[PDB]
Amino acid sequence: KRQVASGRAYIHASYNNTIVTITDPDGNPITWSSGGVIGYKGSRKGTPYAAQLAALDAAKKAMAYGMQSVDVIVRGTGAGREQAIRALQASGLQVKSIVDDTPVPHNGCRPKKKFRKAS
Amino acid sequence: MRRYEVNIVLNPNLDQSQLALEKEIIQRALENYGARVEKVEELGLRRLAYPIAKDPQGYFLWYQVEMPEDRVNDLARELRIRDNVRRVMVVKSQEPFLANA
Amino acid sequence: PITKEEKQKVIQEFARFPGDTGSTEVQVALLTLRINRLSEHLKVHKKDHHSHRGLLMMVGQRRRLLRYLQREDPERYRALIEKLGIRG
Amino acid sequence: PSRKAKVKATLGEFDLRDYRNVEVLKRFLSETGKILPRRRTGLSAKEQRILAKTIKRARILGLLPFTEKLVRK
RNA sequence: GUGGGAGAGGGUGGUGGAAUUCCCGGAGUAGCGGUGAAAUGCGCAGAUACCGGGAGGAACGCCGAUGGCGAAGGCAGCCACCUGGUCCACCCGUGACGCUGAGGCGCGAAAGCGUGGGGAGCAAACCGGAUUAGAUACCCGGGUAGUCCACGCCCUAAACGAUGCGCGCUAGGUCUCUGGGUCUCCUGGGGGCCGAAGCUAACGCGUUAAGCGCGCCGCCUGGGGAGUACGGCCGCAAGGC
Ligand SMILES: NC[C@@H]1O[C@H](O[C@H]2[C@@H](O)[C@H](O[C@@H]3[C@@H](O)[C@H](N)C[C@H](N)[C@H]3O[C@H]3O[C@H](CO)[C@@H](O)[C@H](O)[C@H]3N)O[C@@H]2CO)[C@H](N)[C@@H](O)[C@@H]1O
Ligand SMILES: NC[C@@H]1O[C@H](O[C@H]2[C@@H](O)[C@H](O[C@@H]3[C@@H](O)[C@H](N)C[C@H](N)[C@H]3O[C@H]3O[C@H](CO)[C@@H](O)[C@H](O)[C@H]3N)O[C@@H]2CO)[C@H](N)[C@@H](O)[C@@H]1O
Ligand SMILES: [K+]
Ligand SMILES: [K+]
Ligand SMILES: [Mg+2]
Ligand SMILES: [Mg+2]
Ligand SMILES: [Mg+2]
Ligand SMILES: [Mg+2]
Ligand SMILES: [Mg+2]
Ligand SMILES: [Mg+2]
Ligand SMILES: [Mg+2]
Ligand SMILES: [Mg+2]
Ligand SMILES: [Mg+2]
Ligand SMILES: [Mg+2]
Ligand SMILES: [Mg+2]
Ligand SMILES: [Mg+2]
Ligand SMILES: [Mg+2]
Ligand SMILES: [Mg+2]
Ligand SMILES: [Mg+2]
Ligand SMILES: [Mg+2]
Ligand SMILES: [Mg+2]
Ligand SMILES: [Mg+2]
Ligand SMILES: [Mg+2]
Ligand SMILES: [Mg+2]
Ligand SMILES: [Mg+2]
Ligand SMILES: [Mg+2]
Ligand SMILES: [Mg+2]
Ligand SMILES: [Mg+2]
Ligand SMILES: [Mg+2]
Ligand SMILES: [Mg+2]
Ligand SMILES: [Mg+2]
Ligand SMILES: [Mg+2]
Ligand SMILES: [Mg+2]
Ligand SMILES: [Mg+2]
Ligand SMILES: [Mg+2]
Ligand SMILES: [Mg+2]
Repeated sequence: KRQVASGRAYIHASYNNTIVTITDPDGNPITWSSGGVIGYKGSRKGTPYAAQLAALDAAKKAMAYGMQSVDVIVRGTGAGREQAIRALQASGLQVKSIVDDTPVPHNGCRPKKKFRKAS
Repeated sequence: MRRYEVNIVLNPNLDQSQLALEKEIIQRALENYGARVEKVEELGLRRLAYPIAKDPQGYFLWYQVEMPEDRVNDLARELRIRDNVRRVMVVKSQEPFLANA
Repeated sequence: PITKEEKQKVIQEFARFPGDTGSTEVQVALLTLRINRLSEHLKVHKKDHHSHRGLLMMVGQRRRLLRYLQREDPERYRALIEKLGIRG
Repeated sequence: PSRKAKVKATLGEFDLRDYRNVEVLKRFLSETGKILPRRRTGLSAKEQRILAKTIKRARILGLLPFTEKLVRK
């Protein structure tokens, strides 16, 4: 128990899953949720629907902390990124801003063969 | 003897004494390496696009000098010795290139 | 590198007559300047190959010019070599 | 692509070689810290080539950013 | 020679930020990861997701191009030093000093070798999960040499434009990089595209010839046997010629 009421919401979305971390404005996590936090186990975690349920679960557990308004930060390309966004907008948390923080190297590190033909 | 521009970014948190000290040391190095100071622009505390040594701001100094080439690199190294010196960039001077002129 | 005054100094040194820029003596003198400087550079920087090709080309040019001089006026050749201290 | 307006066309006379001038150089970067392509900046090959080095110098001086966050997505 | 220019040409030192991994701290909890679907794997000794700090290695996003530089291999953050080549203008100097080039000498991607450092990510071999009739493979989880630096070897290739080098001659059009000029246009050096004449078995080439010519070098002479055997030279070896 905190009583924060305003915070950040991080949507980390890859092709295999979506995980959502609601935090206080200092960045420290309050609650988190994912495809697997809900019933889903296999590839189904990567589903947009899974992202919806995850976003909603994170938002619910967050509103238990008395959270009202959040700022959304998005990382990574994958399905259910925009679905997580939309679910957060429909969540009952006022969404202030949305931002794409997705990490990219400046030609830094050699990829796995699967990600190659690039660097 | 070639013409260069020394850029120096310093710690914004320096008061009068420490700052005047840093400037005196800088000019003592410029002297010791044979650099002659032509024109000086002190811009001062300005915002940065990214933090430098944890600080959101920096104290900017600009010198235009004439010094021997062989010593240049060495001089820069000396300027980097100081703890309160954030950045040193020595650029070989060039004539302006105008667009829409 | 080679500045203007250095270059002028060597040109007016080997010039056959006042105003002589491109005579064989001056050319060999200039080439010798560049060659000694570049060889000095390659004393260090032994891993710079690309410059070394330059050295090769310069040396070739000089040897060709000198060969022409030897062919034409053997005395002027002898004098030039003695002066610059080449071959050997 | 490059569908709005002409970065060089609306602008004054300026030294392309000046790294310390932030207010003018900002205009050549996108929402992110990225250097705008020619099709935007409206510059020429030589001009662009100079602009790049100027901007990079400024970045190292801490005057311009390297990368930035995208907003309202 | 004088004056002016563009350039990831090369060598040395310095230096910047992003990302990955690891370590420390905070907050937080039931999974993360991965695939066609999964499983191995990792996680209650607290992972994944988030923030703060630190360490290290390697590579330089945007600019970036249908672009530039180099003899070729090849060259890309930024700064300074050292250094090679090249283009243009002036028409100033020397006065055929030229071209080619068997041998020689040097350079020569990757992998590979030697000594010593280094080691984040990736990864032959290998160890596992899966798939399959089987799966020695493709897919997934790990992972050593190696990939990195210094010095010394190796000398290969679809080392490709599959097009030796130099010079002269033979319509134009069009885009582009870089100079100069009387600057809508003219003139020079690069890089592309369409095409006169002409050439070509055809495909195509066509002032960046594969056209018309001259000079010099290298090479070919049905396929397999075979880049093998023998010999010689080179190499620590692999192996090369
Ligand atoms: N910036 C210096 C450069 O050094 C080069 O070679 C040097 C660099 O490769 C390297 O310098 C340091 C090294 O001392 C130290 N042990 C580790 C450090 N990471 C290295 O620096 C470098 O490492 C590699 C090089 O491939 C890069 O990936 C990395 O970005 C760079 N920082 O080690 C070499 C000897 O100092 C070249 N001489 C030239 O590019 C340039 O001068
Ligand atoms: N070449 C390296 C790069 O050179 C650029 O600048 C280079 C070019 O702008 C400039 O070219 C000049 C040319 O302007 C001038 N009109 C004639 C001169 N011969 C050329 O210089 C050339 O020849 C000389 C030998 O004589 C070499 O030492 C030099 O490397 C080579 N560029 O020479 C400079 C040095 O090579 C970059 N500014 C520099 O940062 C970088 O090192
Ligand atoms: K065709
Ligand atoms: K032997
Ligand atoms: Mg999944
Ligand atoms: Mg690369
Ligand atoms: Mg590449
Ligand atoms: Mg270069
Ligand atoms: Mg921790
Ligand atoms: Mg417990
Ligand atoms: Mg543990
Ligand atoms: Mg380590
Ligand atoms: Mg690109
Ligand atoms: Mg190539
Ligand atoms: Mg004349
Ligand atoms: Mg005469
Ligand atoms: Mg030969
Ligand atoms: Mg090799
Ligand atoms: Mg290698
Ligand atoms: Mg080794
Ligand atoms: Mg791996
Ligand atoms: Mg594998
Ligand atoms: Mg070994
Ligand atoms: Mg070993
Ligand atoms: Mg080596
Ligand atoms: Mg090819
Ligand atoms: Mg070609
Ligand atoms: Mg061609
Ligand atoms: Mg042309
Ligand atoms: Mg042209
Ligand atoms: Mg025809
Ligand atoms: Mg054609
Ligand atoms: Mg043959
Ligand atoms: Mg036969
Ligand atoms: Mg037969
Ligand atoms: Mg063989």
